[PDB]
Amino acid sequence: KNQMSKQQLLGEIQGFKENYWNMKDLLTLTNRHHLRVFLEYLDNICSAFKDDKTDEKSARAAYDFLNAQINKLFEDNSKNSKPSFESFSEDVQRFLIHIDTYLMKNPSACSNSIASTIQLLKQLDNKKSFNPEQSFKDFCSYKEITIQLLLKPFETP
Ligand code: NA
Repeated sequence: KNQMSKQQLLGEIQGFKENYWNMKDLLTLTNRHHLRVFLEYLDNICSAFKDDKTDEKSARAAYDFLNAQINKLFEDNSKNSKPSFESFSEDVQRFLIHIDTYLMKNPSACSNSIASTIQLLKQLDNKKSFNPEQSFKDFCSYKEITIQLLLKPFETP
């Protein structure tokens, strides 16, 4: 049923949230805080979907997107130094792919400001203008807020 597939996804998301919260002690203090924020977004997806304020395709697309960002948090948790440009460029490209995949699956989520932010993210991926400290801070800023903007449809629909 549509109602059974709905209960299936809510069950998946709850098991997913438990798995990662149960590992939060592996994370640095800062990364724990990022995990709490991402799990709040997962809660927003569940409640919006429970209340039929989003459909299953969109909810699952947002879940997939956050799944990737949560795993990247664990990936980065053993990194404290500034990234090489090679590592940085990989990170920017990967995040852009996750954005594009999400918008392909949930095209109602795009906005002018998300499109503009994609372009500013692309411009960071440029070795000639790369400033190891500033470029990384700017990437992390754009990434934090872009995740918030892409998930905003589930916050108070
Ligand atoms: Na949608």
